[PDB]
Order: sequence, then C-alpha cells, then structure tokens
Amino acid sequence: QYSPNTQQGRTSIVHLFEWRWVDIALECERYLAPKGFGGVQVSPPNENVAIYNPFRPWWERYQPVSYKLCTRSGNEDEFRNMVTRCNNVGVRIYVDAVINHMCGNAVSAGTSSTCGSYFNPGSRDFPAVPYSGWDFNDGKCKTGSGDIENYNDATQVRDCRLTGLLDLALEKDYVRSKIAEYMNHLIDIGVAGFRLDASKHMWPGDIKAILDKLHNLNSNWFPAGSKPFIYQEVIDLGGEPIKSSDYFGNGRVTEFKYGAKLGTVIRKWNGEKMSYLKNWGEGWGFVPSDRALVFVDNHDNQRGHGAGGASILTFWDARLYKMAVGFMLAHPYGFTRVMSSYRWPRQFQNGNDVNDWVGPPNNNGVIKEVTINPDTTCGNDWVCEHRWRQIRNMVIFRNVVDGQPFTNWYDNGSNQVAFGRGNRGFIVFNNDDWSFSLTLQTGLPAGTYCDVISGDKINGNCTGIKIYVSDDGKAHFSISNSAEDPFIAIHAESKL
Ligand SMILES: *[C@@H]1[C@@H](O)[C@H](CO)[C@@H](O[C@H]2O[C@H](CO)[C@@H](O)[C@H](O)[C@H]2O)[C@H](O)[C@H]1O
Ligand SMILES: [Ca+2]
Ligand SMILES: [Cl-]
Repeated sequence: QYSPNTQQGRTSIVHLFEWRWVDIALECERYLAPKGFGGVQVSPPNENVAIYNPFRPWWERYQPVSYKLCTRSGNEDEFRNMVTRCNNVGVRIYVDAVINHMCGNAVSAGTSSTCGSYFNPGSRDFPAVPYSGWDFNDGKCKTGSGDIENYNDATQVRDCRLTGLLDLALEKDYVRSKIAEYMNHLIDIGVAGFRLDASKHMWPGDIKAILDKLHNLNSNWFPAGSKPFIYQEVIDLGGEPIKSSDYFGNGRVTEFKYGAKLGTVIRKWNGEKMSYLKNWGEGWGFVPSDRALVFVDNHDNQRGHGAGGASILTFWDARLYKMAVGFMLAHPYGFTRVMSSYRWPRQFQNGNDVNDWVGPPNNNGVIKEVTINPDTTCGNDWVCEHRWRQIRNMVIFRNVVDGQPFTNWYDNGSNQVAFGRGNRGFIVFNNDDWSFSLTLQTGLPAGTYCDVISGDKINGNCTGIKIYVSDDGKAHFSISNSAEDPFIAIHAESKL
C-alpha cells in the first residue's frame, strides 16, 4: 500500500481538482504523459448531494448519496474511458474515497443528487447502496449532540458525526463489504490507489479490515500482485491524542505539518527562515519519509477549510508559491502531490473568505471545459499550476534526480540556501531582501546548464539563465531579490 505504482521515473501526482473525466483523459494524453507526471488525484467519482444553497459548492462532493460513478465530472463510461486512456499513456488515477460518512444528517430527503438517486438522511435511508439506520453510528456515539465535540476524546472523533455528516458503522462487515464493493469496482476499472478521506475519523483497524477486502491492481496494466497505493488523510498538527502513526500499517498518511511549516518558513513568520531547512524532514517532527504524502497546499486548506492555517501558500501567492513548490520538488522527503486549482472570487471580510464555498467554473451548474491557450496556460478560470513552467520543470527535476542523496547544502544563516541531489541536480534559493551572488559547489559534471525556472532547454540552447559549472563542480549563481522567480534549478537533462 506504500508504493505509488507510477511508472519508473515518474515521481509526482497532480490533483486535478473538480476536473471532468473527459478533460483529464485529454490532459493525460496531451500533457501529463509527455511531461513526466506520475498520476492524477481525481475528485470523488461517486454520486453526491446536489446542493443549491449555496449554488453547487465544491464541498457537496464530500456528501455521498451512493457509489454510482455519476457526478458533475461525468458518468461511469466517461470515468472508465479516462482511466483506460490515462493508463495507456502510463499516467495513473488515484480516487478520493469518501468512505467515513454519507451526507449531512439535516439534508432534505428526495432526489437532489448527481445521478437522481433517492435518499432520506433523516431516516438513514440510502437505497441506492443500500444503507439503512442499522449502518450508521447513531447508537455508538456518546456525545450529547451526536456530532464530534472534543478532539481530545479519540473515541468520539471516530464514532460521532463530523459536522453532522452521517457516520458509517465501519465495524460492520456489511458496511465494510459495501465500501470494498465500490473500491474493487474502481480497482478493476484500472485505478492505481486511493486517498482515504477523513481517515482520522475512522479507526485504523476498520480501515485495515476494508483494505483486506481489496483486489490487487488490474493485471492488464500492472504486474501481478500489485497493491493499491493508499494515502490516508489524517490532519495531525501535533496537539491531539490521535497520531497519524497509528495508521502506518495501512498505507501512507498526508503530512499536513509539511505545508504548514514550509509556509511559515517562506513567509518568514515568527523569525523562521530558509537556513533552518537544512534538516527538513523527520527532524521537524514529520512522519517517516516513506509514509509521507506531501504537498504545499490542498483543496481544503488553500481556501481555509480542513485545518486551514493562515501560513498556507497557494497560487494566489504565486511568486512565493513557486518557490515553496520548487523546494518541495527538489527535496527527497516524501511522495509529492502538486495542486491544480480553479480561480474563484475570493472576498475577505474580517480575515475570512465569504466565497470559500464557490464550486468549479460552471455554466448553470455544468462544469466548464478546460481550454488550453497557445502559451500552454489554461482558460475558463482553471489555474493549471501544474502547467506553470516553474512547476512543471520541477516535476521533471524530481524525476531526473530520483534516488540521489541530499548533499552540498549551503546557507548564509538567513534565507539564501542551496543544495544538490547527488550528481544529478542543484537548486539555489534567495528569499532575503538583498541579492545572492556567490560561487557554490554544485556536485555536477562540468558544462553549461539551462536554468529550468527562468527558461527551458530547447533545440540545444537555453531560453533563460545559463549556469557554467567548472571542472571542480563549482558554479557562480546570481539572484536578485527582485527577480521574477528568486530561485534557479539545473539538472542532468538541462545540460547542453
Ligand atoms: C474530506 C472530507 O472528509 C471532508 C468532510 O466531508 C471534506 O470537507 C468538506 O466537505 C464538508 C461536507 O460537505 C464540508 O462540511 C466541509 O466544510 C468541507 O470542508 C473535505 O474536503 C474532504 O477533504
Ligand atoms: Ca467515523
Ligand atoms: Cl489531502
């Protein structure tokens, strides 16, 4: 469950948040395959509540109605078409599995659902599964409200309703079997693994019992006996009884401390600075690297949801964001996920975004196509961070340097730092309020290298900065604090 099952030499996944299946299929073929992306995290592919007040929020997809593969992203045929086309070009699909809960207990009964299935939250009736009152934790939860009230009580966090979401009785073999039926449908279609949503709200042993029911990956594309990649969403920022290490026997875990601390460092909050990153990894209190799924931001915390955190860097902070993503993609810790977002009309009042609910770009609720502009950016209000040169080229950097050790660290005691990945790549950052001009040991063979942040290697030439490495491995770097991107990255495949 710990291996991503990407093709050898592909080292990241991208979250194509709220994208339609047909657009992901095309993106696999036209971009993700040629640019070396390992795979795609898709939005939940199972039927959810259609919520009209407010109008079609992104978060309606975290309120299941059934396990029919029928959503605003597309139907089952479209989902299968996407998985097949992506696998055929060597780009994997990872499903966001919403298995802790069904919808909010106060949602009105009826057919306001993405496939028109009937459901009745008040009577605990989800006949398209089917689930009934016997399948929820009403009797097991001991809180006065029936909801989670106190995160210092690890039992209620698992047995009670997360903000009123009906909480499935995951101890029951029937419920475990209906979830495994859904997940095995997806595995047999060709999915390579799963994000397990709300894993903090599930007992480790119930997750294990569900995983024990899962198939190996589809043998038309994957070697015999391949286990689905599992990454469990556990928000563990250190101050609660539940520790994400309790989940290590099941799979990897999301390391939310990663982006929280990288954001505080890059924003220079509380006296933090990039020179402190020399011992980034477990030395910062993080999970073991081989159990970490890392990211700068995710779909929740880029808009203040989940545990939020004011330090989180997002595409709205483009310059610092590219730096943070670049540091993450160069550093060997963890398995990396890149975010890919849509723009919404963010509107802060008293420090909080009142439009944080707005769903994906749409016409009368129908999600808009992803359009591709001549310059390779996206239209229709899709941000497409994964197509920004500075991010795509660092996805490639990570592939090129895969397996090489962290070495040749330099810092100025403030915010000018650099490091190498064996003899295959080198990266230099200036987050101080003055210029960084210095000759550094790069660990690389002598030659001329294109900086893949300011430009590209194209037809035996560089379109941006060129770096000249001498016989001793040293090279001069110059980065103004006013540079568009105050970091430079070079690697074996950017050498002329
Ligand atoms: C995981 C999922 O467990 C979260 C809870 O459902 C989900 O949260 C979002 O959706 C819920 C339910 O619609 C909203 O109440 C929350 O405000 C919202 O953040 C996470 O997105 C998901 O990652
Ligand atoms: Ca639960
Ligand atoms: Cl996540």
